[PDB]
Amino acid sequence: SYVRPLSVALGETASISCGRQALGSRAVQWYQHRPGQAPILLIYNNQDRPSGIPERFSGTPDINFGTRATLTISGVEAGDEADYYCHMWDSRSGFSWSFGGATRLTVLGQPKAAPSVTLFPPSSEELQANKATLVCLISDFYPGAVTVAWKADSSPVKAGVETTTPSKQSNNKYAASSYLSLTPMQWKMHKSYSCQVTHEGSTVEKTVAPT
Amino acid sequence: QVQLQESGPGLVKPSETLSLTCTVSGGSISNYYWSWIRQSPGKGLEWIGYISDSESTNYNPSLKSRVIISVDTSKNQLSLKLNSVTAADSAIYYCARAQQGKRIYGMVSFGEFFYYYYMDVWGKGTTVTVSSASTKGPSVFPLAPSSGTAALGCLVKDYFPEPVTVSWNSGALTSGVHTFPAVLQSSGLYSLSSVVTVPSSSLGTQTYICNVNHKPSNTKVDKKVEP
Amino acid sequence: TLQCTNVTNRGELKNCSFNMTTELRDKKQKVYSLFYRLDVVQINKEYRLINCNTSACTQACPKVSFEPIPIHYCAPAGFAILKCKDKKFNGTGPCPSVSTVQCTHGIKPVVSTQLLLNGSLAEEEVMIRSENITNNAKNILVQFNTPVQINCTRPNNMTRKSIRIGPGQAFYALGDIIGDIRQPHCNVSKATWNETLGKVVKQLRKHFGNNTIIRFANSSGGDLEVTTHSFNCGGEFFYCNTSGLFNSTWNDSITLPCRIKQIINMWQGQCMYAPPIQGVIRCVSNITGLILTRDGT
Amino acid sequence: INKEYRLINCNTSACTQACPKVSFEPIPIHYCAPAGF
Ligand SMILES: *[C@@H]1O[C@H](CO)[C@@H](O[C@@H]2O[C@H](CO)[C@@H](O[C@@H]3O[C@H](CO[C@H]4O[C@H](CO[C@H]5O[C@H](CO)[C@@H](O)[C@H](O)[C@@H]5O[C@H]5O[C@H](CO)[C@@H](O)[C@H](O)[C@@H]5O)[C@@H](O)[C@H](O[C@H]5O[C@H](CO)[C@@H](O)[C@H](O)[C@@H]5O)[C@@H]4O)[C@@H](O)[C@H](O[C@H]4O[C@H](CO)[C@@H](O)[C@H](O)[C@@H]4O[C@H]4O[C@H](CO)[C@@H](O)[C@H](O)[C@@H]4O[C@H]4O[C@H](CO)[C@@H](O)[C@H](O)[C@@H]4O)[C@@H]3O)[C@H](O)[C@H]2NC(C)=O)[C@H](O)[C@H]1NC(C)=O
Ligand SMILES: *[C@@H]1O[C@H](CO)[C@@H](O[C@@H]2O[C@H](CO)[C@@H](O[C@@H]3O[C@H](CO[C@H]4O[C@H](CO)[C@@H](O)[C@H](O)[C@@H]4O)[C@@H](O)[C@H](O[C@H]4O[C@H](CO)[C@@H](O)[C@H](O)[C@@H]4O)[C@@H]3O)[C@H](O)[C@H]2NC(C)=O)[C@H](O)[C@H]1NC(C)=O
Ligand SMILES: *[C@@H]1O[C@H](CO)[C@@H](O[C@@H]2O[C@H](CO)[C@@H](O[C@@H]3O[C@H](CO)[C@@H](O)[C@H](O[C@H]4O[C@H](CO)[C@@H](O)[C@H](O)[C@@H]4O)[C@@H]3O)[C@H](O)[C@H]2NC(C)=O)[C@H](O)[C@H]1NC(C)=O
Ligand SMILES: *[C@@H]1O[C@H](CO)[C@@H](O[C@@H]2O[C@H](CO)[C@@H](O[C@@H]3O[C@H](CO[C@H]4O[C@H](CO)[C@@H](O)[C@H](O)[C@@H]4O)[C@@H](O)[C@H](O)[C@@H]3O)[C@H](O)[C@H]2NC(C)=O)[C@H](O)[C@H]1NC(C)=O
Ligand SMILES: *[C@@H]1O[C@H](CO)[C@@H](O[C@@H]2O[C@H](CO)[C@@H](O)[C@H](O)[C@H]2NC(C)=O)[C@H](O)[C@H]1NC(C)=O
Ligand SMILES: *[C@@H]1O[C@H](CO)[C@@H](O[C@@H]2O[C@H](CO)[C@@H](O)[C@H](O)[C@H]2NC(C)=O)[C@H](O)[C@H]1NC(C)=O
Ligand SMILES: *[C@@H]1O[C@H](CO)[C@@H](O[C@@H]2O[C@H](CO)[C@@H](O)[C@H](O)[C@H]2NC(C)=O)[C@H](O)[C@H]1NC(C)=O
Ligand SMILES: *[C@@H]1O[C@H](CO)[C@@H](O[C@@H]2O[C@H](CO)[C@@H](O)[C@H](O)[C@H]2NC(C)=O)[C@H](O)[C@H]1NC(C)=O
Ligand SMILES: *[C@@H]1O[C@H](CO)[C@@H](O[C@@H]2O[C@H](CO)[C@@H](O)[C@H](O)[C@H]2NC(C)=O)[C@H](O)[C@H]1NC(C)=O
Ligand SMILES: *[C@@H]1O[C@H](CO)[C@@H](O[C@@H]2O[C@H](CO)[C@@H](O)[C@H](O)[C@H]2NC(C)=O)[C@H](O)[C@H]1NC(C)=O
Ligand SMILES: *[C@@H]1O[C@H](CO)[C@@H](O)[C@H](O)[C@H]1NC(C)=O
Ligand SMILES: *[C@@H]1O[C@H](CO)[C@@H](O)[C@H](O)[C@H]1NC(C)=O
Ligand SMILES: *[C@@H]1O[C@H](CO)[C@@H](O)[C@H](O)[C@H]1NC(C)=O
Ligand SMILES: *[C@@H]1O[C@H](CO)[C@@H](O)[C@H](O)[C@H]1NC(C)=O
Repeated sequence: SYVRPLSVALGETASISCGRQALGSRAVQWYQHRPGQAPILLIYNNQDRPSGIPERFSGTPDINFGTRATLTISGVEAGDEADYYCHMWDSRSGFSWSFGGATRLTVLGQPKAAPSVTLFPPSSEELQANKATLVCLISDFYPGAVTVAWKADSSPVKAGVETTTPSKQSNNKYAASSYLSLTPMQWKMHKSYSCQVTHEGSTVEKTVAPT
Repeated sequence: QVQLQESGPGLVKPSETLSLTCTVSGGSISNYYWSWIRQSPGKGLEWIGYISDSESTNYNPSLKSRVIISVDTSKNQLSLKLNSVTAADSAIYYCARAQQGKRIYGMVSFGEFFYYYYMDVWGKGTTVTVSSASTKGPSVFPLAPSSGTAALGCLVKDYFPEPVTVSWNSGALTSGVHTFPAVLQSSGLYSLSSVVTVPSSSLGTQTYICNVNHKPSNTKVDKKVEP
Repeated sequence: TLQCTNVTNRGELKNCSFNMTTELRDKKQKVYSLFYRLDVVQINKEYRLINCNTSACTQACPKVSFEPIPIHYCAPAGFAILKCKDKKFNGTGPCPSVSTVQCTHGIKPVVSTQLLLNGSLAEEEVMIRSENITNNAKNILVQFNTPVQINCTRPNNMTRKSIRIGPGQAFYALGDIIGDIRQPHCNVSKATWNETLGKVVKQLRKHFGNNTIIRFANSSGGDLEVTTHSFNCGGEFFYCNTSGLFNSTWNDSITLPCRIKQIINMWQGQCMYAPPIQGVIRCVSNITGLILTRDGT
Repeated sequence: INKEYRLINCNTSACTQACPKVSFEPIPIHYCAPAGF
């Protein structure tokens, strides 16, 4: 299943049209699915909601035929960013085995927050295990996209670094790890190791030395 | 009310039976419909099949010739057995209660209705990865701070497959905790890093231990953190 | 030769595509249209229109109306028409109260079957007629005194599609079904039909006995136009199974499942293709008479 | 059509060729009233 992009501003009204309009009398379901999480039944009948869904989630009933099914989100929050599916049942088409396509709502105009970089030196036990690891932890940044550079003393590293793609947090900010794997001797033969995290327009540095 | 919780091997070899189960709570197993839903990375929600309060079978033609959805009413338990798995079967498998709706438009006597199904309560999801690679336990390494507010955590090196569950002081330390998503290294093993922000004044009269669990390896390890 | 499939959904009306002449005699067109199964038959999927082995069909002009209009019959100069103002006058005999008229009243030529629709009621009591009532092969014309309401509808929202099949020759085809597929039917109040069937059995005892049982059954079989209440509703010809009306031995809503035809012959010969009516069809009528037939407890 | 041509009437109506024996010549016509008019 492919994804349809959508962009509403914070506090506005979202109008998510169904990608598969009905041919007869319909019974449309709306599921809110955040990736890697449990889907949320927003609206099950054409217009009915379950217990625990805000009034600001509305779905169009079919009183007269011809009105296409749409999901309306009034007063959109940042937490309303998710996948939205249109489970279309109607009297003409068969059994709705497949859910909708995918409308991924991305809310514009959120507060920009700078990351919180924290670099840890290699552990004592793993250095005793003949393997070193620099762990540069980045969190609480928006918009979720950072570039990570590693400096050995003053030379760029690039070789032997893995970096996490910015996942989302419960506070609607983003987080990403960045592991630099060093040999225990390479870690001791250098003076300092820096982690450069350039978020949006600026870079932040966190350095660590073997002492 | 009703809640659900899935549980599975977490890792199944290619061309094998992917057994699974789901125990419901606060609800009777024999008076509702039950749906299985999986979701792979890059793919959308896929409806596996469903079983009725009459225990009737009906599967997605997509899979059809591989699924079998059983249910045992002695407990509140219902299973799911996909076989002949391939790489494309890696997904989070969800367990939701389907409720039957009957949409009438014309005359009920002339059969001018149709039946739809909506899932109102879901399970949390069980990750299942398929690969010939063997299981693997992690190896936690401490991450010590160095001085108002400071931070410390645990480095969960080289494990397979996803995921691992990180607790702090068996569940007591739950404020300020921040567990980061994993990293699939080119060696084929994930690595995770958890970290807690803590008032540095407590770093002397307060002990901190992280609780790491990785189910596919039957491992439960702990480690202290101190300067 | 028609290439027909069902309509997605119980397999009633078909979806047929066929090569067809155009306005240019050397150009063909692959066009499609819907035909109720009562208008097509198979070959051995390949179908053919029902009339093609009997006679050609003439499509009705989509401007003429099938609406019955009150017609008055008049006698020429030197002649006269005599009315019978006897409010309890069975068909034959000597009418004691006679009046002369230049013309009859407004007669609506309602083509109907089994159930006389929109007609003239009877005063006082519900009469019954027939000739030799002891002869069972003589249809009994019963005429109600109070009307029983009947409501018919074709609920499918149909589309009309003009197919240019020649210079000026345009066959109006059946496009597709907009919205729900449903079943055309008719309604009668089971209460009003109960009290009206009770009135008919009243006068039936005056000729057959105060003790004998009076059974009602459905048609004996035969043609589609005689077995079912066939009439016209908004331009399309219905064929309603009346088995739910004559099923008695002596809020409500009795429903009659009706079919729909487009190729009707009528009386004889030569046939007519009624063009499809667009939109949702529903008509409200009074059933005022009846045409019964005793078997011969 | 898009050389290929077609007669102008073929999308509106068929045409009847005039009989090559009838004349289009106007003839003096006299209109008369019936008896009593
Ligand atoms: C000739 O004779 C014929 C034979 O007699 C005759 O045929 C009749 O034709 C008419 C029309 O052609 C038919 O009318 C239709 O009826 C449908 C069914 O309606 C019944 O059922 C529903 C649902 O019942 C469930 O829910 C209620 C509560 O909601 C419960 O109380 C029930 O117990 C039941 O729940 C159990 O059962 C379910 C199985 O069905 C289980 O799944 C469930 O788990 C439970 O166990 C009731 O709501 C209806 O009640 C209404 O009628 C009562 C009178 O009894 C009134 O008090 C009041 O008005 C009630 O509203 C009824 O009992 C209808 O679905 C249908 O109307 C919908 O469809 C059309 C077209 O599709 C829409 O345009 C229309 O707007 C309706 O859509 C609404 O509902 C759908 C489905 O919920 C929504 O998806 C949609 O969004 C829309 O909601 C909107 O409007 C709602 C109000 O309607 C509102 O609540 C919403 O908030 C929203 O605004 C249509 O009316 C009739 O069935 C035929 N008769 C028979 C016997 O079949 C013919 O008419 C005669 N005349 C002719 C031909 O001229
Ligand atoms: C009776 O039977 C006739 C056939 O004899 C039916 O008529 C056909 O109906 C089908 C739909 O059921 C029509 O198919 C649709 O065609 C649309 C036209 O797009 C064409 O042209 C573009 C160029 O602009 C091409 O790029 C495109 O590929 C098509 O060739 C399409 O828009 C439709 O696409 C849909 O399906 C695809 C694949 O599933 C989806 O990915 C799309 O998103 C979209 O949803 C569709 O292909 C067909 O054209 C009709 N034929 C004729 C001759 O009209 C009647 O509908 C049927 N009636 C009844 C009542 O049964
Ligand atoms: C049966 O199906 C046919 C279609 O196959 C359907 O006809 C449709 O009716 C609607 C009206 O309900 C038409 O919509 C209108 O279209 C005109 C232009 O053609 C617009 O100007 C209209 O604008 C306004 O008008 C509405 C009032 O009618 C307003 O309430 C509304 O706010 C609109 O903005 C309107 O869009 C539609 O064009 C036709 N379609 C066709 C193909 O003719 C018919 O209603 C169906 N009947 C039943 C009983 O289901
Ligand atoms: C028995 O007699 C009945 C009464 O004469 C017949 O009912 C008539 O049926 C025809 C066709 O089914 C209807 O004509 C239709 O008219 C509507 C639009 O009409 C509406 O708008 C006009 C405004 O001009 C208004 O005057 C009307 O009252 C309606 O509000 C359209 O769908 C079509 O154009 C079509 O012509 C008659 O309206 C209808 N009359 C009544 C009083 O209901 C019935 O068909 C007869 N049955 C038989 C078997 O003969
Ligand atoms: C339309 O639907 C009807 C009923 O679903 C089909 O009827 C079947 O026809 C086949 C002939 O090939 C018979 O063998 C079956 O016994 C019929 N089934 C029933 C229930 O009567 C019909 O074939 C369909 N028409 C098309 C063109 O698909
Ligand atoms: C025209 O074809 C129809 C086919 O429907 C013929 O009617 C059927 O004839 C067979 C015998 O060959 C009967 O068993 C069927 O009961 C008839 N069905 C119907 C609906 O009439 C009809 O006889 C043919 N007419 C001519 C003149 O050949
Ligand atoms: C209508 O009423 C007349 C009399 O009012 C009936 O006429 C009688 O018919 C019987 C035969 O059934 C004759 O033996 C009588 O001689 C007739 N009487 C008269 C005065 O002519 C007539 O039968 C009634 N019609 C029906 C159909 O019952
Ligand atoms: C169907 O029902 C009645 C038949 O009596 C007709 O409606 C009545 O018509 C008479 C005659 O014009 C009026 O005096 C009444 O006031 C009418 N009653 C009502 C409630 O309107 C109606 O016209 C009949 N329809 C037919 C015969 O097509
Ligand atoms: C046939 O249809 C007519 C019109 O839809 C019905 O008459 C309606 O009856 C209701 C209930 O008594 C009234 O509220 C409406 O005002 C009536 N409409 C009109 C136009 O008079 C009638 O009841 C139906 N009869 C049957 C047997 O279905
Ligand atoms: C028949 O075809 C003629 C083509 O000449 C149509 O007439 C032209 O129609 C176009 C629009 O499609 C106009 O722009 C031209 O000005 C028209 N020309 C003339 C000479 O009329 C005509 O409309 C067609 N008729 C039908 C019923 O389709
Ligand atoms: C129309 O004629 C062609 C001739 O090759 C044939 O292939 C096609 O099937 C015909 N179309 C229909 C609907 O029969
Ligand atoms: C009516 O028919 C019967 C036979 O069915 C016959 O005996 C009788 O004479 C007939 N009556 C009249 C008046 O013709
Ligand atoms: C008449 O009724 C009998 C039995 O109720 C049924 O088998 C038969 O098909 C019916 N015929 C018609 C024309 O309704
Ligand atoms: C009429 O309906 C009855 C039952 O309602 C059914 O048995 C009979 O076969 C029907 N007649 C026809 C001709 O379909």
